[PDB]
Amino acid sequence: MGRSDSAEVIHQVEEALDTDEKEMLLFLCRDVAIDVVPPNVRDLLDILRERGKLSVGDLAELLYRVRRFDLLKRILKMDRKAVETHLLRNPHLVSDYRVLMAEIGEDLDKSDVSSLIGLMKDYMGRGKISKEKSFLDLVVELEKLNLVAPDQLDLLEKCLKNIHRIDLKTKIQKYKQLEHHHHHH
Amino acid sequence: DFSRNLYD
Repeated sequence: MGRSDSAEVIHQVEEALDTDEKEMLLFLCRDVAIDVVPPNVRDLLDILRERGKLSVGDLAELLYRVRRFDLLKRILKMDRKAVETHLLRNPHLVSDYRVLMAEIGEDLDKSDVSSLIGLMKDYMGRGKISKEKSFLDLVVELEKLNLVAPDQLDLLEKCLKNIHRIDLKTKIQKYKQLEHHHHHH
Repeated sequence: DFSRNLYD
């Protein structure tokens, strides 16, 4: 309803994103939407628009995580370098917790993911885990085991540190220090 | 940004 040409912009980005990238959108907006959206992910953005929570800046952030600087130029005419300085302020439409996990996974390469699994075996004890699963999948995997919680990570920093990824560890610290969001019912 | 986001 409300027609608006904003629907067209939303539709176009869905087609451009790969099935792998499309998963990230659900993950990032997972907190915002309890998967209330029908099976089609196209409707995911549609329901967000209705809530009025869909900001263009958010779309820029969403496209950036999936490493789609190319689409930024075509859809929002946003410079790739502009995103780097813009995100410097580290603004988040939704809790940084969900974005933090997606962003970190993006930084890690395929080899890094495999190495991370071995570290997880010691704590996980060899649970339902495989190299096939992506970094994003690993994040939700830990949720079942309740080894990682929004207000308590600890384990995440240790494993990443082993991979000699100080930058990732630093980003996590920002999140922990960003717990004073003063958000409550 | 925010100035390069308004693009919609």
